[PDB]
Amino acid sequence: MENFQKVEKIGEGTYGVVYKARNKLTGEVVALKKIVPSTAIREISLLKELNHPNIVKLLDVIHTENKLYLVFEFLHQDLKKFMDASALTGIPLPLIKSYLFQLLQGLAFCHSHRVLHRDLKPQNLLINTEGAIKLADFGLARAFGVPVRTYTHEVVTLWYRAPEILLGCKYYSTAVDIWSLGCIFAEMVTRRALFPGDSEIDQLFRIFRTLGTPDEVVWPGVTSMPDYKPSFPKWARQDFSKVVPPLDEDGRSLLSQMLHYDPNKRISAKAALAHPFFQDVTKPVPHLRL
Ligand SMILES: Cc1nc(C)c(-c2ccnc(N)n2)s1
Repeated sequence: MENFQKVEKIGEGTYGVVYKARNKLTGEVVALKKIVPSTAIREISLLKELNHPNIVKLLDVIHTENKLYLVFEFLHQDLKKFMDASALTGIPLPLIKSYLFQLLQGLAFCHSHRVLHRDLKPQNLLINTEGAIKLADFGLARAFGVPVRTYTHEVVTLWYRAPEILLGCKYYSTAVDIWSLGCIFAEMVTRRALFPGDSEIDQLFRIFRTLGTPDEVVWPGVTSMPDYKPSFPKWARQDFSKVVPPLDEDGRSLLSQMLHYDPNKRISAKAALAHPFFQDVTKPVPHLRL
């Protein structure tokens, strides 16, 4: 750690404090994360080679005095702050589309290597002044787990969590990331979180009140899942035209496929990239500040 100089604290992550720092050897400005079991070291080391332009680069893994520090590429802004700053006006559709397209590319890459994120949320989608967006903290959930509360006791958000996770599936798939990204897409479009649950059951029932309570017709096997209750109320599904106006029919088609209940039906990142919604995709320059 003597090789790094802290510049400022830039947030409280799930596992520890995050600092902006300067690498004295390279001159590099980095994001330095305080998080060790040998299984975690090996998993994290595997992530050093999972490189893609839409994945925040893991520069180094430092294990010392029984401690783990992760050194990442630094980006100046997250999508949560950008959405808050764009609240009055909305993020322009071409930029939403560009961001979604880029995030799907990052997912298609990671998923092709059988690596999942499992905790996508606006705070770990990072943006630059060039129009890029990147997925941060990719793979850390499998290395370290997703806790109920962070190291500072902050509640880990449920808003983007896939229904199979909430229903107690132990062996979930890359589809969990598509669900999260669909929730984020909807949030960019409407300027409000899609399913802002404040407990597991509130999260589940919010999903059910929009998408309908799932049953064996739409999701074979759902009624046997560990946390499924036959006493769940039966809500009717809403039309997406109500849920995400003014999104056009290509966008609503894509979103609906990202939010399919049955993970085996849910669209893949690769298939989503071929969707007609991306016919006219471009890479605009965002209106930022710093
Ligand atoms: C909390 C924070 N979560 C992330 C992902 C942060 C961050 C900020 C800047 N750069 C990087 N890589 N990560 S700060």
